[PDB]
Amino acid sequence: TVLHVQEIRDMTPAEREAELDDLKTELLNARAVQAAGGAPENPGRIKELRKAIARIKTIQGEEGD
Amino acid sequence: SWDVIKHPHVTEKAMNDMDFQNKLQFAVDDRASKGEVADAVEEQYDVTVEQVNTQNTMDGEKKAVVRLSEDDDAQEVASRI
Amino acid sequence: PVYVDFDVPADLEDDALEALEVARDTGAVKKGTNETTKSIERGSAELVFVAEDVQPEEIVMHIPELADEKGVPFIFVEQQDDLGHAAGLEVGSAAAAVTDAGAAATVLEEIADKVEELR
Amino acid sequence: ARSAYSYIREAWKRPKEGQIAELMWHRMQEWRNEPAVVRIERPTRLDRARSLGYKAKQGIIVVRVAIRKGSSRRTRFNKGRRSKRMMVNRITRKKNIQRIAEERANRKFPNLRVLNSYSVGEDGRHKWHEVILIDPDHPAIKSDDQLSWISRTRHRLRTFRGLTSAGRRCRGLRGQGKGSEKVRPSLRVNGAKA
Amino acid sequence: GKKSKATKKRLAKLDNQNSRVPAWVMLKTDERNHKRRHWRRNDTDE
Amino acid sequence: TGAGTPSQGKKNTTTHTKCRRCGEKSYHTKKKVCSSCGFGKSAKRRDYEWQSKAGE
RNA sequence: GCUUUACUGCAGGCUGUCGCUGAG
RNA sequence: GCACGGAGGCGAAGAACCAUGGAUUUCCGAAUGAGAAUCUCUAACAAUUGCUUCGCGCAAUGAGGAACCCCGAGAACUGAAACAUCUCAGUAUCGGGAGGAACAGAAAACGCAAUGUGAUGUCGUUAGUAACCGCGAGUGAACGCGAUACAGCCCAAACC
Ligand SMILES: [Cl-]
Ligand SMILES: [Cl-]
Ligand SMILES: [K+]
Ligand SMILES: [Mg+2]
Ligand SMILES: [Mg+2]
Ligand SMILES: [Mg+2]
Ligand SMILES: [Mg+2]
Ligand SMILES: [Mg+2]
Ligand SMILES: [Mg+2]
Ligand SMILES: [Mg+2]
Ligand SMILES: [Mg+2]
Ligand SMILES: [Mg+2]
Ligand code: NA
Ligand code: NA
Ligand code: NA
Ligand code: NA
Ligand code: NA
Ligand code: NA
Ligand code: NA
Ligand code: NA
Ligand code: NA
Ligand code: NA
Ligand code: NA
Ligand code: NA
Repeated sequence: TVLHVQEIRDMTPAEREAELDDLKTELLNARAVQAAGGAPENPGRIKELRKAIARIKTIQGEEGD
Repeated sequence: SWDVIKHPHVTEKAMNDMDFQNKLQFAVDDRASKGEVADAVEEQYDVTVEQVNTQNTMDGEKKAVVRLSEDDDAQEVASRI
Repeated sequence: PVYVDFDVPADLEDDALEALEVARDTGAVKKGTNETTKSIERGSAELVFVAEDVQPEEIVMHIPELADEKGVPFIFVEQQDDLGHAAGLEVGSAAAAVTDAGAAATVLEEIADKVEELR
Repeated sequence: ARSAYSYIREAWKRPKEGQIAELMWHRMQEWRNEPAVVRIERPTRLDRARSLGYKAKQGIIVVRVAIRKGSSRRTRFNKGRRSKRMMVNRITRKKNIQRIAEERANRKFPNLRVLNSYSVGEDGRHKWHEVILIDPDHPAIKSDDQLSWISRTRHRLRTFRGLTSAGRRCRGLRGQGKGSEKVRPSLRVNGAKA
Repeated sequence: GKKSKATKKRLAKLDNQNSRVPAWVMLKTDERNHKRRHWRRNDTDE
Repeated sequence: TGAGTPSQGKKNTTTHTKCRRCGEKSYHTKKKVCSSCGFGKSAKRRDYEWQSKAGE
């Protein structure tokens, strides 16, 4: 959602990796908040974070990095 | 590719170790060695890992008790997540 | 071995091979057991060479007696690849037949004599 | 005129006569010391091989195989049997020794396929046959208009399905007329009666 | 007895399959765990 | 000693276990052979025609 | 299931012969 | 998703959903570096082969599949109102292997004997005929004919 395919392709191989490690971190922190029974959740995102990560990895493959 | 750290293992006991022994507890991938746990943890929170104790849990996952150096403060590293 | 009834001295073999080489250049030679066999049969053969390191021996066993009942002379060579090289081949050869020598009909004719004498 | 080959053939008509008789007496000694399946660089009976399909070409292999002589090596019954089936000594296998030899060779060369085979004699207890096998994957063979047919997928493991030379004869498929009622098109299709 | 890492993973799973169908699933399906296994009355594999 | 109930007491030996190949608790850990799929004995999978009625 | 000088066969043992197998 | 809750989210940046193609595709598994009840130990076509730059460099095999198919191994209950040959039956079952179909196949054929037919399967028939058989019980074709579909070729050798 907040991150579309065009925008991912408009990134440089280095921006995808930077964007990748960024999403992974948001995710890890979402899971930490979740692990702590934290309610300030928004389920639609922890799910989107996974998909966003998949898209970036998909593109990195298509582009050759 | 699998990641080393899965998420913070936050429970009463985990707190006592954090407040009283400067240790952080994590749920890690069971293919990960103490060494890999030590490194990963440092690179993710910018701290100095002094010791790591592991345990293969009856939940099917691995649990690591990571002790930080007197220079780092568990209570604080954990409070930002 | 089973088809070999006499031993040819190293030196004699050399003269023979030498003759064979000049035979391919000056005269005519047949390379290969099949082609050699037909010479002996057609009588166009003057001197036939037979290797002694042939396996299976079947491929050459007939040469001797066939040659005998056809008057054609024959000499033995130890190495199969030497006869092939001497015949001008990049590969070896189990048997060769000098079909009408060349600038060697002399040396040749004499090699036949030396052998007949070698019994 | 007679081909040189014709002489190898002539010799093998009577393997216990003349020169070949002495060669055999010689060879077997070394054979008896060899293994069950031995790849050999050249066919002992060149005329035969070539006649069967052999060519001095890449991907063409020849191998001598030893098989024991005699009837079936059979175990006596361990339960009830009517007299007719209590037999042991006189029972013989329905597959001839040359076919067994072809199968043993083929198993030694999993990638190759049997093309044909012929006999090279026997002593008091062995029987030797030379099997010609082919590499269906080697170009040179794939490109040979006389052997490429064996490259087809339909020919995978010919010997094991009796599509071989001796295979078809052993199956009673020689005759096209009288006698082949229970034979052609296949034994099994005929309820196994030939 | 001494269990291996794999054995432990399996016992872990079996214990997990041993939970009850969550309350919300009842409401979501407008209305039983047939794989309920007691440690005493039942026997696991291996 | 009765061959029944009293002889059932010594049964604390482990033999058949979850097989690595087929998943059945049929891997005989003493023999290292699966009685269900043939693992340890055969590369091919264990199967017989008598596992079903002759014409089926 | 068992027995035996029941009927009929089948392993096994002994023995002649042929092949392996040749010289005087 | 089945799955009708709660919360939250995605979709006109055209989502859901469908078709095709692509990406990802943990461990065990023919399982192949070695070992192991799905894990572990210190670069791997293990093993067997073909080719070979003789180096795993280039390749092959392995295992699966509802049955069908081909090649081997091969019972007994039963029937004969007992039973031995016979029968059940080349069945059940076992070993090996192929394909999308297998197998067979262009006559050392047939032999309505002919001045005739003309590769091979299969279907119908020939026929429960010929033939077998304690000539008991039982067993049991083929040529031909009518159809289906049709297709005929390559080596070895001679001579080079
Ligand atoms: Cl084959
Ligand atoms: Cl007719
Ligand atoms: K019977
Ligand atoms: Mg420990
Ligand atoms: Mg058929
Ligand atoms: Mg619990
Ligand atoms: Mg008892
Ligand atoms: Mg392994
Ligand atoms: Mg009866
Ligand atoms: Mg009667
Ligand atoms: Mg019958
Ligand atoms: Mg007829
Ligand atoms: Na967890
Ligand atoms: Na093979
Ligand atoms: Na028959
Ligand atoms: Na229990
Ligand atoms: Na009884
Ligand atoms: Na997939
Ligand atoms: Na391979
Ligand atoms: Na190699
Ligand atoms: Na009766
Ligand atoms: Na009775
Ligand atoms: Na009878
Ligand atoms: Na007619």
